This record gives sequence, structure tokens and C-alpha cells, in this order.
Amino acid sequence: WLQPKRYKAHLMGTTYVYDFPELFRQASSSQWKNFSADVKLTDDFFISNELIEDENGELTEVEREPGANAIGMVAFKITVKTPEYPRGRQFVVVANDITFKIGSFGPQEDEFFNKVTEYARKRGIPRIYLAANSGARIGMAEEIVPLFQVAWNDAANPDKGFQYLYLTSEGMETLKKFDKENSVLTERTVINGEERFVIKTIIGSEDGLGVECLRGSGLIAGATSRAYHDIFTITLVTCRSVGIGAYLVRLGQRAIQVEGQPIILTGASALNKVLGREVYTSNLQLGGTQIMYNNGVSHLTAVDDLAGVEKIVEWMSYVPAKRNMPVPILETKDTWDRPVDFTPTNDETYDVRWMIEGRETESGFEYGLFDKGSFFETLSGWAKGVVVGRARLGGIPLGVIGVETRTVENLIPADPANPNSAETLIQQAGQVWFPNSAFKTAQAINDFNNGEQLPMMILANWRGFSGGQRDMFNEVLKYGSFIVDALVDYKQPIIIYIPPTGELRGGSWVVVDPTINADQMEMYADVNARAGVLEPEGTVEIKFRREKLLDTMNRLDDKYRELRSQLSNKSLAPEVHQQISKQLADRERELLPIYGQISLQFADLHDRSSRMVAKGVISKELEWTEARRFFFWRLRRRLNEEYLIKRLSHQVGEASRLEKIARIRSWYPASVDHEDDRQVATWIEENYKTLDDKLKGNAIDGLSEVIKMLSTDDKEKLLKTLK
Amino acid sequence: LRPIATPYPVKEWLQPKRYKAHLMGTTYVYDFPELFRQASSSQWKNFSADVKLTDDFFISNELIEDENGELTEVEREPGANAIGMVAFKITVKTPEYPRGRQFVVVANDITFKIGSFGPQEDEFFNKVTEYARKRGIPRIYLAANSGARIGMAEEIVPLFQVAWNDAANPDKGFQYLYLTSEGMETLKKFDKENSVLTERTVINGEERFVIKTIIGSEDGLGVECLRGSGLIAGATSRAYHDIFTITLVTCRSVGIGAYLVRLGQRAIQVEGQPIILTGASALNKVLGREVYTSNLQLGGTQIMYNNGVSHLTAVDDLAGVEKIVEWMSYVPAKRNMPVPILETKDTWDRPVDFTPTNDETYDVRWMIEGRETESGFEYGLFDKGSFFETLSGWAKGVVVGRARLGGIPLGVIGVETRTVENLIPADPANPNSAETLIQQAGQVWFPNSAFKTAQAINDFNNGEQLPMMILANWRGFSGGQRDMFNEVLKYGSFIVDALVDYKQPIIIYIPPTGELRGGSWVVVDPTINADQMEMYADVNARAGVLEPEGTVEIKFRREKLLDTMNRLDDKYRELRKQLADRERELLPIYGQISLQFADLHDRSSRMVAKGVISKELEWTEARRFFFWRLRRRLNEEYLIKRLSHQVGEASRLEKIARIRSWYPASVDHEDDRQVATWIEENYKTLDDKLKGLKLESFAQDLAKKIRSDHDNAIDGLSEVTDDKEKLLKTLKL
Ligand SMILES: CC(C)(C)n1cc2c(n1)C(=O)CC1(CCN(C(=O)c3ccc4n[nH]cc4c3)CC1)O2
Ligand SMILES: CC(C)(C)n1cc2c(n1)C(=O)CC1(CCN(C(=O)c3ccc4n[nH]cc4c3)CC1)O2
Repeated sequence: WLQPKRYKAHLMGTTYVYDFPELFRQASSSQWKNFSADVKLTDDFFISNELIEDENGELTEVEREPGANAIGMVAFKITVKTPEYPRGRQFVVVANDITFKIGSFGPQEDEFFNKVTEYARKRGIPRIYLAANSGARIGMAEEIVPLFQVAWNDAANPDKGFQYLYLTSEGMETLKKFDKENSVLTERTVINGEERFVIKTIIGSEDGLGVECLRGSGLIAGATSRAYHDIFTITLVTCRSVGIGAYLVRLGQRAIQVEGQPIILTGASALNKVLGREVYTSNLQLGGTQIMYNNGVSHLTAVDDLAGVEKIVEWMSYVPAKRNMPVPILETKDTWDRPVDFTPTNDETYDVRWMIEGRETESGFEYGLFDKGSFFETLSGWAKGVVVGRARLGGIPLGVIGVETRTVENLIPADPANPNSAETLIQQAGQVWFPNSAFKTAQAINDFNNGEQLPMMILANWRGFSGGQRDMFNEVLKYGSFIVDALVDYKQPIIIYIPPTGELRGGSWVVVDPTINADQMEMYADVNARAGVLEPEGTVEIKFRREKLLDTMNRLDDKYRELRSQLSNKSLAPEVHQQISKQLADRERELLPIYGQISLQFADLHDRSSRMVAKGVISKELEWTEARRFFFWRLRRRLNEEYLIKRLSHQVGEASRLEKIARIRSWYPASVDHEDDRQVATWIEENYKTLDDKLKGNAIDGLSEVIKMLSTDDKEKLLKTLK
Repeated sequence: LRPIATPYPVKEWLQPKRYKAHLMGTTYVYDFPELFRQASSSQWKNFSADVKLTDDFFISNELIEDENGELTEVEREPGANAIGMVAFKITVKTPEYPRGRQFVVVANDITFKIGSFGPQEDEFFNKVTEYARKRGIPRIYLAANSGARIGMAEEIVPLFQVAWNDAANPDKGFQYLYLTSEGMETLKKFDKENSVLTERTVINGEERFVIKTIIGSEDGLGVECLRGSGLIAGATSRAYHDIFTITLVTCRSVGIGAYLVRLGQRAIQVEGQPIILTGASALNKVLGREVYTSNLQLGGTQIMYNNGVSHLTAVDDLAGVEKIVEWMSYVPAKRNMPVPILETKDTWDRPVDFTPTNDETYDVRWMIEGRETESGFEYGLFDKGSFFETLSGWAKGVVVGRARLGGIPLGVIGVETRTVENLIPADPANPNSAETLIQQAGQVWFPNSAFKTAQAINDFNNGEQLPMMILANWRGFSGGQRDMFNEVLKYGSFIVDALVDYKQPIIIYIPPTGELRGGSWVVVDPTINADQMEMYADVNARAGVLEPEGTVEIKFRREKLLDTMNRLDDKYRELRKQLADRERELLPIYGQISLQFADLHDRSSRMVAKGVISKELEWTEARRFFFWRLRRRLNEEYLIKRLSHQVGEASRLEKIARIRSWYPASVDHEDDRQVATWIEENYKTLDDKLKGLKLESFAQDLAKKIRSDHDNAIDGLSEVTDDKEKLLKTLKL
């Protein structure tokens, strides 16, 4: 029954739509096996029910035989009991049916997709889209093809040309007969004693020919744009994804691309016709993984459909069950109560990931800041200068942004359409934001914020932005501002931590300071961190110049001081004066290097975490080895306090964030140190139910209008009040 | 005096700071309002040369913080600024606001500590920004700075000692820096104990106070300045959404200063004044070679104007001030006020003269503003001389600017049909790099033109609060390898996002010779923002999934073409050898027939029939049509906004249905002129009737609250001077 349609899809290198929930069931089971191999699953752990529009065109869960779809767009509401949600979590799966009219988007497919998107959106549940299509549906008025006539310039010579296309009374009568007179817009003329119905416009009786499909593209593009802000959106490019299909992948932002499946706008063949040469060899050349994964359009790659489904399910494990719910806490064997083992040094080169997830070493595993094996890196193929991913801190999921200290290189391919173009390698220095790494940073902030609704840790380590001509021309200023904007829009706790060996300077600090979003942001610097406007060399150039360098010499070098003192003798011969002056300038020459080194140390001494603390720009200075223990309780307390704020907001609401926490903090016992993270979180957790109870406890003219209608006895009272 | 014998006082001698500013190639802060007064007067002269102005037309009042740090107006001598950041609240009677309009001017003082940003400057800038934001008035920033303020603990400089490896040889090195008991006592004496963090050590029976951290007693040395940068960056980011923001790069703008230029989005750069993050000299020290020759090489107009970071260029400070004043003339006096209607000699009631042809090359601008021609001026869609193009140096494939349609200001996006070229400079740091010319075909969205489109939509929406017309004419996006690799997909999606966020009427008009296809229609369909968007297609426009040639390739292949030859050719039909020879003969003409057939589907009439466009239009009548449509839309929009005051929350489809019902029987809802006229003729009547309803419901509510819980409410009624006086009069009658 489904055997033919199944092969038809496999032939196209994709899974048949109705076979996808099975892959989700497999991925969900694997998820369990990796979490606790000793957990035995029942069929009630995973449930998939198709979504079909009812009598009133409203989407509803159903139990129906697969492949009975009257349209090329299908949907499922999945309910899974997962390690993070053992009682269950739900999401929606929208997918094109590649077997139904080549996976094209017609008005019906567009309306359904939109309805499904709104369904997920209304319920706050994630929307998963499986892209396997050929873009907007193309058509012509087939009923007109055997009917249309040609008004020849000379009927004896067709090469002399034609004036217009028309219908005869016969052709017009054939359309009337079949109830199709609205298929064309004609204009009656008489030529050679015959009614000629000049075709002014061809409309077609059949729907889904052109513009109507395009209106649908627009509708679904705007709907996706909207959904990205509202719920968790992800796309699996399971087969080719063309035109509107390509836009849907980017519009849902988060994308996993199956190796060998292209994300294209226009096919290689068409591009060759427009170019008038065989320029492009394939669609993969235009939109394969080597294009999209390198761009950052595709966040991850997959070997097959199951691999992709597994990566969706893994990504979702960091995402709340639905909008506004708390982030899914999933504690594992690597608990919070341990020091951080891997510590960077300025003398040995390191991979940030060792600091994040830890490092396998000959003498055993060196634990990092986050939970062993909790780091799920995304956008791994693009702007490799920044390291972005999801991690867990003692069970708490969060977004992580780290800085790649190593020089990063990337190949820009040769433009097939330009024979006077060659491939290009670009090298970018570590600890510097470039247009790409700045864009990725802003992108990461946004993706963690929207739908994922995650807290975030930026392990801040940037010298600044690349200020040179190339990068300035490639709009580094634009991409850096995105970071500020992304930070302003943030809605969950943010932690900015300058790690050991880390730094932040004038250009990099501007975009990460907590004052950007005081509601969510906090900054911390490691004891082995550095921050100042400029790097020591730059600061001495401005603030410890020659005059200062010569004063320090007079104070410190005996030889310099003595020679300067010899120049106080008002009895000197000019020649002798020139001699002492010469010896002094020769001592300055001799001392300039080391006194320059002294100045660098003096500048560096201002750039410390202790000055940052003293100046009130950071919350606390920290020791890397204790950062895990510290941050775990800080994040935990922040999330609890954030919950109570959200609760207080949904009752009163008419107060500032500052006013809302001050009230909440006033409910804590007097002996509770508000600066003690572990104590606060513990008290809150021990008292959620108790707190919930605590929580559960122009006009002057209208005022004149009613006051007048009141009784005499009442008016007498309010008269006394006015008096 | 320098010079002596001048007829009038030497302004540069009376205030030496003025000469310092000039010596840096910028205008003295305190002389900027004078330039605003000149620009405002020129504005009047160009509008109506026969208008006599009095000095009361322009007023500038310096804003300084009071005892409580609240911004207050002052009249004081220039150069009295105790901080390097100065502000003015300007009040001008302008052609668009003849009774007056107000804005705020924030500027760095380049003479005060080299225009650096210290915590005080940052706090003032933020306060000023909040001042403008609270009042809904525009915020103009004049950038002339050296970024964040750099400092060291000057009190430590004459005190610090060096622990030498060998005191006899300084080149052998040093261990650390320290203080003596004497230096420690010196700090205590001056109440500066907190300047350093020391650690007491005894080296050879001598007390050494090892310097562990230098803090400094003086504020504005490092990180505190950086916290200020962050605060002002976020404040600007916020203001861009709230009020009209613009920046004039009047002298160099460094670090945080460069970020402020971009963060306020709209920027005018004075030729020869750089927008830089790091100076060329420093970059040369970091690189270890003389790579860069100047700061202009990094952030001059040839970099920023070409980038789209700088929206416009200026020859001098006045030119820049003139361009600010011109740009503001399309912006409401303050947030949420109606767009400033400024009717000129070119009224709405006229046909459009310049019409493009399918066979001949044209500049979109001729369609927009009109064209000077040998036989006289050919009027365009908008008001003669009303087109103010911005971002003119970047992504020249799209034409963006402000215009007026019969006095109504709006944002305009047009498509450059000509091939556009741009020079990508050679990277000075890479000797294996050369300059590159890139050519981009007309009527196609590329990463740059897509970015500019989205940028334009955003800039018209935020602060400017303008309606917008997109003269939609795109084949699609460049889907080829280079552009796909250069993330065209990302930049195109920005357009969708930008459209979603739009808050004023949008008109999508496919003009004559215009087109929209599968790839380009996706990002401009009205369903993206049904609340604001409408689409129209000219009678000579085209729209379909693919271009005719693409559609025949899929839907009118050989078999169909030969069946067509069989029907429409006696010779071919009779033959059903010689048949293949007739196919050969007919192929070129039947290809034209198949293409015409295909094209016949791509018409405005099919768009109308399919319900994808509001109306199909004739270009020559588009001005007359759009004027009244926009006018009618703005009047309805205002009444929807006015209804967002009425007792109870309602959808916009509810609000429009309500407003529309009120229209008298004689008012044709399809007549844009009648509907706009009715709204305007009855605004006072509507406002009155509406007020009487917010009151009537308030009156009903209080009687409800009172006719149950009497005594308890009468006490609260009692609980709730000038107001008491009114209520007393009411009770007395
Ligand atoms: C070249 C590359 C490594 C990409 N890079 C590396 C950068 C940048 N570019 C930049 O465009 C920014 C930056 C920030 C940090 N820097 C300073 O603080 C600085 C200032 C003044 C100085 N004078 N002498 C030495 C100095 C150092 C150097 C420039 O780092
Ligand atoms: C000029 C250039 C930049 C190369 N360009 C010009 C473009 C693109 N690129 C594109 O990547 C997209 C596009 C869109 C409009 N097009 C069609 O609708 C179309 C489809 C199929 C076809 N088959 N034969 C001829 C055909 C035409 C052509 C390709 O325009």
C-alpha cells in the first residue's frame, strides 16, 4: 500500500514522511539508553498522533492510516517521556511529503503549515520542520493549451510574427460547457467575419499555478519569522529544500543539514540558462554542507535522517518542555561539588573546550567548568574563532560562548562564474572579534534567548575587534552592535566571566558590560584576568611618555640623578655644560629600554581584578578552580529568584525589576545573607509552597459625574472630606 | 590678541578653547547651535524665500545637571563646561512645524581632555539620552572624541620603587615594584591609603611594601570608563527604537565613539573625519610593520560611506548640520505625533510624466523624483525635489530615501535596474591581496542590497515612524555559489523580520516593467504583516513563480509545442521526414508563442483574480491613487490608535470594523478621498463622542462598585488642591 510511495522517497535519498515518527521513537529510546542503560521502556513512553484539520478547520490529534494525506504537507504531535521530562514533553513535527506533487508548496500546504505553526505557538510547544521540497508550486492553465489561437501578421508566413493569442466562439463555448469561462479574460474583436476573443489574461480554473502559491510563501515565511521568537524552532534538511523551503530553513534559524541534501534558492541548471554557459555542475555546489555549514546557515550536519533526528532530540534536551517553563534540570554523575581541573596557562596553547567540557589525559580525565560530556556545540563549521554550544552546570542547562585562542583559517571558494577568481585562505588571530565571529556571538545570544529561553555564560576573552582596513570595510562595527542589541533583548540570567589568562579591553568591554542589560547581566573576573582601556604597551604610549620616563630615571638611577644635579652649577663652561648634557642623554638612551619595561609593569598593575572590584565594575573577583562550585549556586539562586519575580509580576506587575526583587528579598528570614547563593536557593526551595501562599495575599470629570448622582447623606460626607 | 586690528572681537582669543577645536579641524561645541540656526534659516529660504524670520524662530538652551543631577536649561558663557560632554535643547519654528519643534543636541567637547569619555561624560550622555527618550524628542549626537578615558595613578608615579636583580645593572632586570615606609606615609598623609594594595615584605632588614595592585584615588583611569561605554552603548541601542537618533562625525570618533555612531544607526560623516576602533599607529605596533599610513585609511568616508555605516557624507560641519535638519524634516516633532505634512508647489492632482519602457534603460530616480529633460521637467511619482536619498554610497543596487507624496512624507525603496559595480580595496596587511571589482546585475537581491533593504525598512520604522513604499522590482535573490556562500539567505530573512516589526502603512507596488518572482515575492507579501501591508501591481507589471523562459522549460516542453504546431499549422497537421523539417522551421516562432502564453498568466489581472493584490494600477494615475490611499490609511490608522484608549482591549480587526461602520451611507468605503475627507471633517466630532464614552463607562463602573459595597466604597471615594476645588464647584453647581 505505502510500499511504492516509500521507495519513491528512498529513491530521492530521504525518509517517507509517515516513517519519520519511528525515527523519533528510536532517537528517544537511544536518549534513554545513554542516560541510564538499565531503564526498560514501555510503548507508552513515545506517542505520535497525526494532526488533521477538523470540520471547523482546526488542527486535532487523530489515529488514521498513514499516507491518506490529501495535501503535500503533513504533521504529528509527539508526546515523549524523556530523561529531562520523565512524565512527558510534547512537540509538533511538520514535514513536506516529497511523494505528494514533488514536495511543492501550494496554497493548501501553505495554509496547513501556517495552521500547524500557530498550533505549536499557541501551546508554547516546539515546532520541528522536516524540509524535503521543490519550493512554490508551478502551473499553467492546461484547459487553454488545446484551445488558444494565433493572430498571424501573415497566415501564409508564421516567421513574419504574431500579434496576440485568442479564442474562437467554439473555444469560448467549450470553456462555458465545462464551467470554466472565468479561466481567461478576453476582449471581443471581429476579424475575417469571425469573433476573435483576444486573450488579455490567462487565469486558469485550477488553483496553485503561480502568485497564489507566492502569497502562501509570504504567509509561511512571516509565520516562521514570528515563531522563532515565540517557541523553539528547528529544521532538518532531509531532502532538497528549494526557494521558500530554503527561506524556511534560515527563518527557523536552528538547522541540521543531512550531508548531500541541498538548501538552494535557484537550481544549477536554471542559473546555467540565465548565464548562457555551463557554470555550475550541481545543486550541492550551490547549497551543500560545504556551503551552508561553513556559512552558519546550517548549525550542524548529519550523515542520515536518523543521525539528524538524534541531533534534534539531543538539542531539545536543553530546552524547556514549553515556553516559560523552567529550563530542564538534568543532574548526572558529575555533580557540582568538585574543583575545575583543567587550568589554562599563558605559556602553553589550549583549546577552550578543555576549559568548557574537560580533557581526556594520559593520567586520567581533567574536569572542566561544566558537566562531563554535557557540551553540545552548535554552529561548529562557521566562524570557528568563537565556540558556541549548550552545556550543563551541575544539571542546570545554559548557553556557552567561549573564545578560540588559536589562529583560525577558512577557505573562501573560487567563484565558478568568474574565471578571473581563485580560492582564498583567510587567517584570523585568536582573542579578536572579526565580522564573522562577532556575527556568530550575536547569533548565539539570540538563539539561546529565543525559544531555547536559556541562561547564558560568556567566558569573555577578547582583545577587541579587528580595527584594520579589511575588517572595518567588512562592517565589523555592524556585527559588533548586533551583540549589544542581542544582549539588550536577553530575558534569562547572563554571566560574563573573564577567565584565567583572559582579557577584555576598550573595544571588547563596550559590548559585554552588565549595564547593557542590568536586569539580567552580572560580570566576574578571575584573579588571573586582565582588563583596561588598552593593553600595557598602548597605555604607556599615552600615559607614561618620555617626560614621565625621565622623571622616574632622576628618582631611581644614581648616574642620571647625579648628572642632572651637575647641571645646577651656574659656573660651568659651555663646553663642560654640553659634556654633562651629552652624558645625561647617553644615560637616557642606556635606560630607555628597562624604564620602558618598568612602565609596562606599572600599567599592568592597574589592569587587575582587584581594581575592577574596587571600582565596582564586577560583582566578584574569582579563582578558576572554585568557579564551578561558585557559578552553580549563583545560577541556581538566580533561576529561583527569577521564578519568584515572574510570579510577583503576574499578580501586581506595575513595578520595576528593582522594586520586584526588593519585595521578594524582604520575604527571606532576617538571618538569611542575601549574598549567600546556597542559603537563598535552599530557603526558596524549602519554601516554594509557603511563598506561593505569600504571593496569593479625564477621571476627575467622571468622578464629578457620579458624585452628583449620589444621595444627600453621601454628598454631605464627601463635602466634609473636601473641607 | 592675535590678530590685532580686527573690526570685531577675536572670538578665538576671548575663548582659547574655540581656537583649540579649530586646530583639530572641527567646530567649537558652543558654535554648533549657530550652525543649527543657519541650517534652520536656509531651510526656510529654500521653502519660501519670501518668509521673514525673527530671532525667536530658533532658540538654543544648554542643558546641565542641577544639585540633584537632573537636566535643567542654562544661559552661561561658552567654555564653562566642567565635563567633556555638552548638550542643548533646540526649539525651532520650521516649515513643517511653524509653531515649533524640539530636539536635543549631545556633543563631545574635543577641547575638554581630548574629547575622551570618562564616567561623568558617560553618565551625562545617558541622562541626556533618557531626557530625549522621556520627551519623545529626537536625539542628535555630534561625535568628536578619542574614545574611553585612559589614566594611571599619578600619586604613585613619584613614589614607586624598583626591586632590582642587581642595583649596579638595571638591564639585568627587576623583580617587582614597591613602596617604602615613607611613600606609604605620604599616601596616608594625603588620605590616599586605598590607592594601592600592598604586601609587606622584609628584604635585608628593610620594610618593602610590594605593589600588588594600583587602584588610584583619581576616577576615570580604566574599567570604570569601560562600564560607562557599556551603559551608553546599551542606552543608544534602546533609544534607536524609542526616538529619532542621528550622529554627525564632526572630528575623529574613536572606540566607544565609533560604536555610538553605528548604535544610533543614522550617521552623517564629515569628509576627512575618521570613524575608528584602533588607530593606524597602534595597529602597526601590534603588526610589527608599517602596514597602515593613516586613520582615514581605516575609517574614512571611502570605508564607512561605502560600508553603509555612514548614511551620508558632508564636506564640512555646516553641510552635515544641513543634512541633519533636512532628514528631520520627514520626522514627526516627537514620538507618536502624525508624520509632518509639508505640501509644496507640486500638488497631488497631476499625472506621472516619466514612464519606463520594456525596451529602454532608466534610472529608478526618474520614476521617483522625476527627470530634467530638454523639452522641460518630466514629473515622477513623488513631489519635485522631495527625494532625499540615504545610504547612497553602499549597496547601490537598491535606492533608498525619504520622499513626499503630495506633502505626505514616507520611506521609499526602489530597485536599480542598471548593473552596479563596487571596488573592494586591497588589504594593506596582506601583500597577496589586490583590489577587486564586483559587478551585480540589476533587479537581483545580493547580500549587500538585501542587507540595505532590511536596514532601510528598520530605519523608516524606528524613530522616523514613517509609512513606506517599496517599488518592488526583483527577479529574486542571487542563488549562485559566491552569494550563497556570502549568506544571501541570512540578509534576505532580515527583510521578513524587518517587515514583521513594521508599525506604519506599507505599500508594495510592482511598477510598470516591474517584476516579482518565487524568490523575491516570499519576502514582500502582505501576509508577512497583514496589519500594515497592501500590495498593488501595475497593469504593465509581471509576477509568477518563474520567469516565462523557466516556466516553458517545465510546463511547455517539446510534446506540447508539437501538439500546438499540429493544431496551428496546416503543413505540420497534414504531415501527421518533412515533419522534422517543419518543426525546425516553426521552433523559433512557436517558442515565442509558448513564452507569450506563459507570460499571459503573469499579469496584474491574474493577481487581482487570485486575490493576492488589493488593486491593479496604471502608472500615470499612481500618484493620484496612492496619495489618497496613503492619506485614507493614515487617517484610519490614527482612529485605530485613538480607539486604543477606549475601555477594554480590542483586536485591530475589531477597531477597523467599528471605525468603518460609522461612515455615513453616502460614503463609498472604496473611495479613499471620501473616507479620508470624512475622517478629517469629523475628527473633533469623533474625538468628542469617543471621550463621552470613556466617561460614560467610568460613570457606569463607579455606580456598579457603589450599588453593592456602598459604605466601604464611600470611604475610598472620600480617600481619593486644584482638583478638590473643581469637585467643590461641581457640588455647588
Ligand atoms: C592585528 C590583530 C592581531 C588582528 N589585532 C589585534 C588587535 C586588533 N587587531 C585590533 O584592532 C584591536 C587590538 C586591541 C588590543 N590592542 C591594544 O590594546 C593596543 C593599543 C595600543 C597599542 N600601542 N602599542 C601596542 C598597543 C596595543 C591592540 C589592538 O587588538
Ligand atoms: C543575473 C544573475 C545574478 C546571474 N541572476 C539572475 C537571477 C539569479 N541570478 C538567480 O539566482 C534567480 C533568478 C530569479 C528569476 N529567474 C527565473 O525565474 C528563471 C527560472 C528558471 C529558468 N530557466 N531558464 C530561465 C529561467 C529563469 C532566473 C534566476 O534571477
